[PDB]
Amino acid sequence: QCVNLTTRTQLPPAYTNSFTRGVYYPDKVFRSSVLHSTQDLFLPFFSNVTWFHAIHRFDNPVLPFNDGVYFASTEKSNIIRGWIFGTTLDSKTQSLLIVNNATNVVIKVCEFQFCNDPFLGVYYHKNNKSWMESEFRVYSSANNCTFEYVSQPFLMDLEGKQGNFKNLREFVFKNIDGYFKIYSKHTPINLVRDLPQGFSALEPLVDLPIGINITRFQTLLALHRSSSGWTAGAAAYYVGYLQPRTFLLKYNENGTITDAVDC
Amino acid sequence: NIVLTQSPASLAVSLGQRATISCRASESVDSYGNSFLHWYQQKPGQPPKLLIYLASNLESGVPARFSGSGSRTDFTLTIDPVEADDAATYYCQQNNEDPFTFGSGTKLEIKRADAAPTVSIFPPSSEQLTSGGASVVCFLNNFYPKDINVKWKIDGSERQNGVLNSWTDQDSKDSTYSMSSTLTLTKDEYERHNSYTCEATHKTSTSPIVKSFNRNEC
Amino acid sequence: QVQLKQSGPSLVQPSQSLSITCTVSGFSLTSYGVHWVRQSPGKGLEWLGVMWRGGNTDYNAAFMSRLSITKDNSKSQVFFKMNSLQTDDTAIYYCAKNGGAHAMDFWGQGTSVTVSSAKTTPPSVYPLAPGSAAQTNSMVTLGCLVKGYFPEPVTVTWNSGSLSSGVHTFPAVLQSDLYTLSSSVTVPSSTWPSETVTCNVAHPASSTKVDKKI
Amino acid sequence: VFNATRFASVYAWNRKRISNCVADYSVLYNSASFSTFKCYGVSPTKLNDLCFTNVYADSFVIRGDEVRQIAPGQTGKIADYNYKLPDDFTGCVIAWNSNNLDSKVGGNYNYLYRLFRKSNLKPFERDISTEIYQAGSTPCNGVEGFNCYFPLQSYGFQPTNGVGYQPYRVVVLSFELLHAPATVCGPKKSTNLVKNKCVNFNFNGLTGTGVLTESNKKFLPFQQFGRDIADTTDAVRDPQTL
Repeated sequence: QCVNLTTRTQLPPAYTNSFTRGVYYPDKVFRSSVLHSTQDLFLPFFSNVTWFHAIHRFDNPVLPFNDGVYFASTEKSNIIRGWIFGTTLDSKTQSLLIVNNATNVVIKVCEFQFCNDPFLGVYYHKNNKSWMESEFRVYSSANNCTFEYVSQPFLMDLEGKQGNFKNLREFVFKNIDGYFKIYSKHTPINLVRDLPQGFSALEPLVDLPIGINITRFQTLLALHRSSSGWTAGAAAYYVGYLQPRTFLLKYNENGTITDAVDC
Repeated sequence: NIVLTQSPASLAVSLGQRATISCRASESVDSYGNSFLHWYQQKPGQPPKLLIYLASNLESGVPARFSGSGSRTDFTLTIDPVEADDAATYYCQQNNEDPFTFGSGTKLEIKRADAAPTVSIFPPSSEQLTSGGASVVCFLNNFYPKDINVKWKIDGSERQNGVLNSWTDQDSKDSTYSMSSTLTLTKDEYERHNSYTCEATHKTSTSPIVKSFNRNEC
Repeated sequence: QVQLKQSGPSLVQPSQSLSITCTVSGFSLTSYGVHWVRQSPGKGLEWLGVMWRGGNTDYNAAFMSRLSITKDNSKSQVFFKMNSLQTDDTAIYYCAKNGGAHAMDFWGQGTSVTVSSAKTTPPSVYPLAPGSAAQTNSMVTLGCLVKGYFPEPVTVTWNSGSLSSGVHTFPAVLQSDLYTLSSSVTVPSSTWPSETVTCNVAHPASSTKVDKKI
Repeated sequence: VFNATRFASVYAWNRKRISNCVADYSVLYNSASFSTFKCYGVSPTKLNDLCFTNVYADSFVIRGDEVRQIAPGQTGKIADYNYKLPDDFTGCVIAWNSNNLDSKVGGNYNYLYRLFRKSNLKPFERDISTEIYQAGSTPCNGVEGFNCYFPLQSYGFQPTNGVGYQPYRVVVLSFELLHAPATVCGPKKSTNLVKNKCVNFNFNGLTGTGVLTESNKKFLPFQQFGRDIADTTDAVRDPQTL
């Protein structure tokens, strides 16, 4: 509603270098043992991506969505809860809200009155835990909805794990004639540093025919505490900007992209 | 007092014709976007009911023949086609200015084929004579038009003093008129003359509708 | 369902006061208005006043200080206080539901308020049977004579309201401080004198019920 | 909406926003359970093969004689003050008799309508305000008095009245198409798949002519079609059967 975090430590805009991340299947066309050349919104390989993290620092700034954005999430505690997409992130116009409340993935498009510092909160992390969410400071109200989607029910394990990052969740977000194509890729990792230098093909997750203009975005994050004196867990995410460059797609016999070349 | 001059006072409209009832008003106009009034219909055995509000809308219960229009002063009701179920008086209630007075009342008459009244008489019972009086009743029914003059005649001469009349208006279903006449006599006067005659003269029936009885019929 | 019949008055004397209680049914009394009128005392139909949808009351120019409306939302009864009633004010009062454009959508049966210096008189029913010499063809006529009652009205029925088709209810004749009403019905010979016929009456002013078999 | 529990008033017609779905429109045209079916600018036989951004099912009830006023560019008390249709209305209006459903003992007086308004409403607009208006400067401010009419008049729906007065549940099917991608389409009637025969095919996205035949290939869960090295369609996945 009006809750703004005061425990946010000020840090400079750190960044890293992506090796070959940000590659996806531009269409649903099967290909076997060929190199498909295509010019679309891909992340340039060996480019820089902004380094954001959430620890006891909390990064959720208003970031740009000019042409397209790539997400790479290294987590061991499942801090990421969704993304906010919109033009100005206010109730003046419609805005795409993607959120995961640990039971269902809600995807809606309304005149959401987003807060300046949105976040989710997990209560009672010490004793009789149950890892349940009760606080949702994403928005105040919503009117004039045009899209609504709710996934099947599930039980998310939001338990804070120690050691290295075990989950590598990568996503791509772009708008093609109003069709918001969302890609996904989940793979295990053993990472104790910044973004890993490797290769991973991102498959399409969903296609949302919404038809709105997105110029800014934010990232939702979960918190833990047993309302500004909250602390974050242990997770990190990255932001890479896509560009319309030519790329090769090395398809194997099974149809998966095993390698790619930034022209 | 809004002077709503509803004219004419009555009309004899036959089946399959058009009725016209005017309503002149002065106070007032420019309510929101129009200056129309309400219409009603009162049967002789039922209170009135709202037919047309703002002179441009129908109401459930009656057919769609009831319509009309009107200028800033004059308003007209149009019943087309008229049938033998419109024996009722129509009014015009002003709604643009207070008081909400009504019209003079235009009574539409079912112009059907003429008919003569029935023939029947009720001699007095012994209980009537016990009370001291003697009331005879003469029952004339199913006649049209309403022009009828019932008069009694004792054996001595014509009696026009204790002649009673009860004018029943044209019923909704029964499109004819009805009237019950009686005579006020006493026990001593009842035993004076032998017979007593109920004479009647109807506009259509050239011959008089007469019905008498004897005092011994009790 | 929608019926606003009146009750309460029995007989009124000149230059007196009396209230009329009107039953409410078919709509909510708290949100709907209630009109009040008379029944053509001489010239055409007149208008007395109106109680709006939970507000104030409006009345005619002449009946501004004489007549008053009082709406009881707890008992669902609308009282109509009358004052300075003269002999020329004899008429039937009606209640009606207030419409959208100040209209009177639905109406009630009302009650006849007779203003006169004369005193009330109960009814006296007598049987009206045809003469022994009356000739017919398997058909007979009957009637019930309500002679010597005051004030109006009086309800006449046949066998507790069994016959409604051929029954004819005539108006009452004005006599010297009295009224004489007549009723009639045409029935076949199989119903009389073969079967018994009982004529009932109801006088709302005196609440008198006189039974009389013809 | 067709089998709703109850319809709203004609001045407070419920705007049922529908988006991101598919449904047949001729299913109601060939239902024979309606009293009125008149579309404006589109035929019901071709409406199944049309996609739109969003649609609205405006639910309300009106009398039989009042159905004539529900039309684009038509005047009336319920057209100008309660629910106006635009001149370029490319949708469809449907209705059916609800005398056996909405009627009550002695008549249903729960339905209401705006007899008049100070000004005419725009197309696809509703007004639930009970503000009254006077002829002159006499302020009423709530209760009536001195010629300030109440705009919301009640409906009389008797169970034994004529056909022109019985209640009719109307549903105005509005259609809208904007720069946003079309989300509301109709059903694309598919046919039986024929294998090992030279037959013309029309799949979800791709069309052409060729011999349809199965194989031992395996596409990915998201891959719907397939092409050879020269960008020519060499294999596809049947949309119905995986």
